[PDB]
Amino acid sequence: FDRGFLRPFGAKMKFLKPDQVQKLSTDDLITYMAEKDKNVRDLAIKLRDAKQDPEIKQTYDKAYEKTKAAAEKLVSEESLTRDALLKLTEEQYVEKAALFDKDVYRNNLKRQTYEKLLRSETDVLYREVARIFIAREGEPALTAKIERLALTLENNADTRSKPIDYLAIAADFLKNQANLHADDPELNLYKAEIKAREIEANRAMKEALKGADKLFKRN
Amino acid sequence: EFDRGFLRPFGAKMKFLKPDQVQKLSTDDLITYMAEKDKNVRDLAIKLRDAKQDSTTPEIKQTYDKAYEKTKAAAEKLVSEESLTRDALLKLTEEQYVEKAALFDKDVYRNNLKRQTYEKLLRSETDVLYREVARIFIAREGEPALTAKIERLALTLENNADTRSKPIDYLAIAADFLKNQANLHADDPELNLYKAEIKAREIEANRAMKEALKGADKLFKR
Repeated sequence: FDRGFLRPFGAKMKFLKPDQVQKLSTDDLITYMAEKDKNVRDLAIKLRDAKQDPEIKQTYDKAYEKTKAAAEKLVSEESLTRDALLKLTEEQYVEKAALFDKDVYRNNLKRQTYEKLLRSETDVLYREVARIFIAREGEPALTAKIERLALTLENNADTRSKPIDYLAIAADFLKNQANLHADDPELNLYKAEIKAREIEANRAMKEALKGADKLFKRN
Repeated sequence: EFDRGFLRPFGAKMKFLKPDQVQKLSTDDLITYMAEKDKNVRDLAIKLRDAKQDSTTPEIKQTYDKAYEKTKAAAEKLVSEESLTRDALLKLTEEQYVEKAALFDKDVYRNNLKRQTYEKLLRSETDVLYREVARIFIAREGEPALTAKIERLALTLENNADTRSKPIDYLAIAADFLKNQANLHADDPELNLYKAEIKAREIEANRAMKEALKGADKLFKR
């Protein structure tokens, strides 16, 4: 099997400070960013698949330039200035620092993992409660509660905050129902499990930001 | 308003009684008592409520009485003096014993629920994390390399099948792959984080199961 710039499975990652990465060859840079950034990994795959393949001789060079530009953009001196760094969101700042620091990468990964699991768990758990709600109160009663809650979340939403998704609605329904029925161990265990991943993801995000500001010193 | 035939409203506080007290309940009170604890009696009470709605026509009533008897028998079977003897209870598996005790003890019910919840989430989590690792494995080593590793692991687990007790599941193989890969590549924080998360739920579910068994033994005195 041929992996064009992708390292083997479970290979220990190599971390360098932004200035050191800027000194790498384009082939050493692509390998570097491919193991840390999913977009550069995806682009390196499309480059590998088209590497082996006249009119296609140029589609390979078009693919190589797309990977080279994407990899260079993540270390571009323009994006590493304190002004350009201050322009970034907390998530963007952490995701950038994760490219150059072992501990930032690990904590950003922990955050992303816990957020993935929170979405997954929220779904599974909402659907469990949905079955019980439908059995005890009927489908029209549930659809009405969700419609109402979705509308309150929409009306009380800040133009600045993230849009309302299934995760926000389901997670709120689960928390609200738990709070309205304190004597339900099932509902309350579900709320506990949601709050658990939430705490985990936030703790990881703050520790990722701590390391980010230690690396960049955005002030 | 909506009609719930013997099912209690959503979020209603559960009532727990010792077997002897439950044996003294009326059939209507017994059905309500069991439907909030046992899924089979709940399902049967639903089918029984659907049959009552059709009658409210004399040949349809026949299927309603057949449904009422099925529920009555299922509810009574869970409290039969025959199933509550020390010998009949010792014939049950640890899971069956705990599931029976969960009908009469608040704390057993809660710990059995915790176990069932953690097991539900472990399945869900195993799929999410496997799929993440599967993507990375395919990207770095190819699909034939992954299919081969899974076939090999499934075969080793089949070779040592007697151990598992629960069947060789598509999600049991995934969980093993995730743990084995993290162990083979100790310097992979991603693989090792996914191993940690799976082991966590396993510990959670087992801790709940042992505490549920502790209570079950306290109630039934095995």
